[PDB]
Amino acid sequence: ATFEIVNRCSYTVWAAASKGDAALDAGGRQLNSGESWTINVEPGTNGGKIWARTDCYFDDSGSGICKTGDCGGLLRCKRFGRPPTTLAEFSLNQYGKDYIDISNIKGFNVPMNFSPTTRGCRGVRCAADIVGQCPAKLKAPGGGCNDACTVFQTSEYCCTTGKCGPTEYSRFFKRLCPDAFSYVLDKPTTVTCPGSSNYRVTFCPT
Repeated sequence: ATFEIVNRCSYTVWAAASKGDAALDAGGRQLNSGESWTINVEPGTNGGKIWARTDCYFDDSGSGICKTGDCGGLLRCKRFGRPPTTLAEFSLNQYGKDYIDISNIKGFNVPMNFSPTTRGCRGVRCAADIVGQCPAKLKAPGGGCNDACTVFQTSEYCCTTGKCGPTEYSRFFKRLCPDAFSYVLDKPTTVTCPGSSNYRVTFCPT
């Protein structure tokens, strides 16, 4: 499957793509404002994610740091990124269908649209100004809007037991972005697409 990753933000981002235990394609790349990077993701990939990273520095060997979404200091991510990270999430070729969503469970850094480029389903978007409107207690001094699990490490925010409900913090993310997951047990906003669809992830779509 192809994923065209497009940076419509006015600032550079470093895109990242991983399934948690391995890179997808090269795993990461710099995207200046307006640049597009097309990756290939193996069919059957389960639990893949794409995200933006901001305010990064890398040496010539591809080692460094980002202020949001850093994946072990690598340019080419092999693992998931450090919150806050708006997440484009997907599982491909799962019994004949693909499944896509956007999640704020690991916080929010950059607005994104995640849409198919092929027929048969709709896209999802979280493009509101979550960082600007972020509750004081969730603001990440390094940049972005943290989720409450990250900040407070409770059973209720992290849904550790599997019994949790919505919270005043999850409801903030849900208000700003109804079509993204706001906590682990949120009413799903997953879209079913045809198996082997292709996609575009756009940072700062609006």
